[PDB]
Amino acid sequence: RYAFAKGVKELRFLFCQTSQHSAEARSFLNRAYPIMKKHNPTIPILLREAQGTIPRVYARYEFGREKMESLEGLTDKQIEETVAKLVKT
Amino acid sequence: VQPTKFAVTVRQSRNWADAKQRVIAAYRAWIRAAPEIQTMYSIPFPVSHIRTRIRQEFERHRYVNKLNVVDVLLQQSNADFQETMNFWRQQSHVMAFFKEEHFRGEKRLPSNFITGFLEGRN
Amino acid sequence: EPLELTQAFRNFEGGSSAWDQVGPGIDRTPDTFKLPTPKPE
Amino acid sequence: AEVELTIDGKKVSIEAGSALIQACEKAGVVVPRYCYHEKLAIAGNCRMCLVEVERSPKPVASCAWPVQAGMVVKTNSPLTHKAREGVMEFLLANHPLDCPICDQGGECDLQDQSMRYGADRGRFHEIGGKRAVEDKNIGPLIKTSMNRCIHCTRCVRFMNDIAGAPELGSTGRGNDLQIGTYLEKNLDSELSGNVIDLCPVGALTSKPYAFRARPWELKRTESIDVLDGLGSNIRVDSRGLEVMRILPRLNDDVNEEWINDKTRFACDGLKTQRLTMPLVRRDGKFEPATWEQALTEIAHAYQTLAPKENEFKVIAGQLVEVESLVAMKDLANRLGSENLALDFPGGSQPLAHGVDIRSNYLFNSKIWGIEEADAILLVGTNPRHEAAVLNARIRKQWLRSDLEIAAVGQPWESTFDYEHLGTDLAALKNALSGPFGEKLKKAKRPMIIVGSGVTEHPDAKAFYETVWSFVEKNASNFLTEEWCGYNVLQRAASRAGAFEVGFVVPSPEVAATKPKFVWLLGADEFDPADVPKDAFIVYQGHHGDRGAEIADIVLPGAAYTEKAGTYVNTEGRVQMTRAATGLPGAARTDWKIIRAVSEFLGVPLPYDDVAQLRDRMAEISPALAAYDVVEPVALRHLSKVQLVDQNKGAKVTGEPLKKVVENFYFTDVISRSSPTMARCSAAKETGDPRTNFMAPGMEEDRPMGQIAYGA
Amino acid sequence: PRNAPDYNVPIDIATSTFTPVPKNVQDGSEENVVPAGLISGAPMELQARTVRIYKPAKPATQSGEKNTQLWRMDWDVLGKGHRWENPLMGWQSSADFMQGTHLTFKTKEDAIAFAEKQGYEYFVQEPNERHFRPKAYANNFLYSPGKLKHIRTK
Amino acid sequence: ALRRYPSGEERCIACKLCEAVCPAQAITIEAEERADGSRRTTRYDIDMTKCIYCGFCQESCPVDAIVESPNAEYATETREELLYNKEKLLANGDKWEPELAAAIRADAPYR
Amino acid sequence: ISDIHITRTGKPLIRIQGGRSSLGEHTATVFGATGQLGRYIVNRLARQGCT
Amino acid sequence: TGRPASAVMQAPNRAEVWSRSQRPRSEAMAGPRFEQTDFDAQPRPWAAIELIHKQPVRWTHDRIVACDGGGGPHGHPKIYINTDKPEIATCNYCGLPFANEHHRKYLESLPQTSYPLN
Ligand SMILES: NC(=O)C1=CN([C@@H]2O[C@H](COP(=O)(O)OP(=O)(O)OC[C@H]3O[C@@H](n4cnc5c(N)ncnc54)[C@H](OP(=O)(O)O)[C@@H]3O)[C@@H](O)[C@H]2O)C=CC1
Ligand code: SF4
Ligand code: SF4
Ligand code: SF4
Ligand code: SF4
Ligand code: FES
Ligand SMILES: [Zn+2]
Repeated sequence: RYAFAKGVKELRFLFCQTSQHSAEARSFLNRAYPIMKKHNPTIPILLREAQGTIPRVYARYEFGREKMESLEGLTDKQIEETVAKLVKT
Repeated sequence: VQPTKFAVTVRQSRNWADAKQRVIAAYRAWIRAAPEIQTMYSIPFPVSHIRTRIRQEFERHRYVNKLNVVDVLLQQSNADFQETMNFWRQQSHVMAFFKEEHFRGEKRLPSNFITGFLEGRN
Repeated sequence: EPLELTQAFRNFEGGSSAWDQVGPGIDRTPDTFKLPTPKPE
Repeated sequence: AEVELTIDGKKVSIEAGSALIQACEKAGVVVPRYCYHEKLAIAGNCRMCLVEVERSPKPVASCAWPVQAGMVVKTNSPLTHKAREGVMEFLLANHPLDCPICDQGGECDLQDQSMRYGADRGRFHEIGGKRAVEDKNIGPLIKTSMNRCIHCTRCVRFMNDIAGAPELGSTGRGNDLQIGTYLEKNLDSELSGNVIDLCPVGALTSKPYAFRARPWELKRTESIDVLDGLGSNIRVDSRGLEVMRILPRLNDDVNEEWINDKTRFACDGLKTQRLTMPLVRRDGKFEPATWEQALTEIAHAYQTLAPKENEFKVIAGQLVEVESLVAMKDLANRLGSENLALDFPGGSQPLAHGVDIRSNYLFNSKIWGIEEADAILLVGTNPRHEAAVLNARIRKQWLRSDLEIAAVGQPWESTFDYEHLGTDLAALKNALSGPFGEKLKKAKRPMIIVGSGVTEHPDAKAFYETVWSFVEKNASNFLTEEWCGYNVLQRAASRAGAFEVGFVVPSPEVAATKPKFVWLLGADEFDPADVPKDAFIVYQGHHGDRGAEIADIVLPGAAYTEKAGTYVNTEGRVQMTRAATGLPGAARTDWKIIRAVSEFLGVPLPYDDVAQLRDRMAEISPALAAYDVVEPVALRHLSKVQLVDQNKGAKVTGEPLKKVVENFYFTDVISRSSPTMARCSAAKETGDPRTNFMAPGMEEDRPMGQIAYGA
Repeated sequence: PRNAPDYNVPIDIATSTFTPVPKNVQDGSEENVVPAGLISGAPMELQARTVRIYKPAKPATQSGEKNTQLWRMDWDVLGKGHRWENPLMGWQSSADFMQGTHLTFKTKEDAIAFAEKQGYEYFVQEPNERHFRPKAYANNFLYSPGKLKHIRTK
Repeated sequence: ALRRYPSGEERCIACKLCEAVCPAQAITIEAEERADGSRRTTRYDIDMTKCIYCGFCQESCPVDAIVESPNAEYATETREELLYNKEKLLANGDKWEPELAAAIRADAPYR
Repeated sequence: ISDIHITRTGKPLIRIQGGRSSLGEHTATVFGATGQLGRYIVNRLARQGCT
Repeated sequence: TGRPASAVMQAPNRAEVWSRSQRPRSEAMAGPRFEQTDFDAQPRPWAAIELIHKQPVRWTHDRIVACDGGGGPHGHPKIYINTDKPEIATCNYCGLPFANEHHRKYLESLPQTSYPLN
């Protein structure tokens, strides 16, 4: 629940609408996104979904650098910690 | 044999051991004939350059794992071999097989993205 | 050399009729090769 | 309650109250027709579809006869054969021998069904001759040859019921009954060119198309229109180098067999003002250059200026595909820039709606949702001029239901009656708290539609907060499993695609930076303040227009008929064009220009093939890989963080909403270069209804004719 | 390498300046697929180009649906070499030997099966279908309890 | 040859029937409205090195515009001289018209 | 080396590189082309679709 | 490549093109291929548009007029032309002008007509 480093240009969350994968990414976004968009209001947090999409998260850094992390088989708490690594330094 | 000089009756291979013998037999006949091919069509290349082309032709199909497809390639090789060793092909046909003798070169595709883009899709 | 046509071939296949013009035709199987049919009652 | 009936001895089931001809189509039985069209009211006047029905003495019109519980229908009996032959004989008795000179020839249902269902020879040899009828001037787009008319009534039914333009009709009686406007007048519908296609005969033909091609010589490419935000499905007919005509193809989800006039007739703009070679300005005059010479000058001028963060600015235009935006977003980020702007007022500023949730900017109830809508509020949009085929969908539901429409914004002459609640943000709040809010609250299938010009309004942050707060307060009406009531309408083909990939300026800090290098990615409607005068301008595009003339380097790109490009329409449907013709001159594919400049700028993009770029698209947004479907938005409720929470505190000016389309005919670069759109603009201004108004042909005050079209 | 273009593919005698660089040429080791494109004699170019597989839409100018019954396989037009104006007569020259060729299939699995077997890149465009709605002649004459809202003319 | 009416107006109205029926694809036609609004051709070429001299165009023409003259003695020095455009064909019709009308006069009952 | 050649006097030549039917864009005069060497320059230009 | 009048005039009886996509003769017969050539020897048929407009208006009292080109089987398919508008009606096949006698005074009033009227 804090603003990310100055490197974070944007966040991208990709997930699906069904229960093929878990609902942990959806529950996590249900909670995380309002407070994450709150504390630092100028960071594009793109939530893009599509049928059959494995959960992932992308973090854009400076000059076009990106890191992706798979959220499959991961509970929301681990999803919460997975994002924490991508955003704190 | 019987119909004309280098005529090979069309037969299926019994097994992969049978097929491999034919493929090696076909290669052996091809690279053996390379000296004759040079002087018979007056090719302006050394037998070394011709024999390399033979291996590459056999290497395009090295990864085939299907017996029926091999039988097709073997039949094509025999047909090409017969029409070469018999003087049925003309120098234009054999010379066209060497990709260097096209006035636009042999590297007929762009080296990378930016050379093809600057020239206009190659 | 690679093929290069001064005038490209013009295919008028797209002018094929938007309606079927022949129909399904007629059945002419002889009776000796059509199955029997159950009589009424 | 699908009843069960017999047609040609084979059983078919269909809903009760359906026309017999609809059951024949379901059963696969072909029935000839002229008056009947699936999208028009049943007429029953041509007599071509007569079939034999058991327990019915007279042969029956299969388009008008209702299906019953147990009817038996014979469509290939002698009685049916005799009916079709006799009706075809009457249709051809007065029909003019004009197929060599008629433009329907080769795509004519009268010729095809005469060959199929009629006799081989005619028996009309009257010394008294045939009926001949005078021609009618009904505007600059529709050439008339009224002898060919067979009186099916399709153009009247379309113009009246569908288009809402009750100026076409029929006068007279008997054999002398004549279709037209009783007094020569321009047909004022942006849907008028649909009568040309609907006409089975060549009585109403396209004036710009007149005599140019035969149907069998045309390559037919199914593609998508990009001059609107709906992504209307179209067929592009081309003859080698030249595109000759645009036709609509059926997509009941988006355009429902129709297209608008600019979509149809702006295709002549594709061949007049085209960018075909790179240009480098020098000593104040443009000069030709090679592609190496132009990319070198981009690389040199970039180094010389050494732009810092967000000093590299990209403005995207209306006709830009997602491949170009993704490749350009990858380029701009590698230069440190997040300054990605759009071609409209406030496009260079962060948008009142965000892009974090797809539902913030999409037409959430789908275009199909209008078919069930109970109550509609239109905020700051003239739908006839921004989404005409969607505007006719609202009229169709309005005609056949108790659907109530109201509008807040500038009044427009509408094809459906609407309640004008006001023109400003004050009026919106009063409406939602007023009688029409009650209509919205007590209605299944409510719709609030926000125009793209509201996004360009200074009070835009207060409009989306006002609208969405209503959506949340009255949810379980607006926000249900089967329904979304909040809608954003895009009049441009590129906006929703840009939103999908985050091609927007994120923060006012990026908006504040004054750019040194500015890349106009097909931008020609940019504000003359988002482009600083002392900046190196690069224009990439297909048309020489406003953007190209003020630029330092002009790079020739590709039009939508010359590329496979990905477009996202107003509802989020991802669609792909198909190239009909190749690139002209030395032009290049738009995304490959960006990829080529990246090697020259020292930041080579990873992708070399378009398949690799299209894999990169799935990483940004996976719905971009699903063509011709609309991926549902899972977290709809999260459209409150950016539409209310971030928009809660916003200054309000109270300025009126505006008109984002001053003139329908001149909207993009393709239509502004179209000689046909020039005639439409001239004829609307001067009221001229003559066919040859600025076209070839004899006119009373022009007895020598003229060769010019468009002048 | 994940859709990378193989700039080192061997050329054949039909490789021209208009031939695109392929991604994936058949080698005869693909699982379960007959490699017809390897033995057909067809140039390398046809494994570099994309075909479209679709049901042709009904023309907007006619009601006949005869040409919508079958599945069509068509080659996409390239950026260069599809057409140009011959300077002598003004005729339209081509370098695309596939420009006037199309294939017809009874089902799209057939079209896909043929395309996989030859090694064409392909894109499948599903047909838009009509949304059924019953139509009745008597709806032209419904009683209007209120303002007419539209005046019908037969 | 391309023929005229007795008034001198072109017989050709750009129907494209001869271009469609041509077994050898020897005919190329372009057309628009003329300055007076008449349906006329702008390009009418016949590649005499593609033409198989079968008379199908003359049979398909609804106005007797395209005809084959009796002339056979027009061998040329270069192949380019055998690419007839509209100017060459209308000049041929002007020169050969009395034969063209006589041949049409004799055989039209059988056509 | 490209689809554009700009001549000394500035003419831009948009060229379609190919064979016999292609558009080389150049118009060349070759004096003394009927000798031993004239056949190799004329051949090279003409087969690129140059006049 | 052309100085003489045969190389510039679109036709002997008309200087100007008569369609927008018509190539002007001056540009068409220009370039290297027209260097050592006789230009009067080139095929230059007369413009049909100029000839048909010398044809006088065929006046009629009947509303509908048949036209088949005048050769019987040697003309064009028979079509029927309406003369009710106050203007010269023209056959869409042969270009022949037709006018009703009801409109003679207004057509005689017109400053210039498409057809001679006499
Ligand atoms: N070949 C060699 O080894 C060398 C040649 N060169 C130069 O190379 C060039 C080409 O050599 P190459 O092709 O072998 O020479 P060739 O002798 O084979 O051809 C010379 C050309 O000059 C033309 N020509 C000669 N005299 C006249 C004249 N009075 N009027 C018009 N045309 C004339 C000839 O036309 P026509 O056939 O009608 O006579 C012919 O086409 C020449 O300039 C030559 O001097 C110089 C050094 C070495
Ligand atoms: S409408 Fe049909 S039948 Fe009538 S002239 Fe035109 S093509 Fe021929
Ligand atoms: S003009 Fe065409 S659409 Fe209108 S009634 Fe006559 S035939 Fe039908
Ligand atoms: S020559 Fe005859 S068939 Fe050919 S376009 Fe002219 S009128 Fe039609
Ligand atoms: S005679 Fe020649 S131009 Fe006429 S149809 Fe036969 S091949 Fe074609
Ligand atoms: S289609 Fe039924 S009467 Fe015309
Ligand atoms: Zn006539």
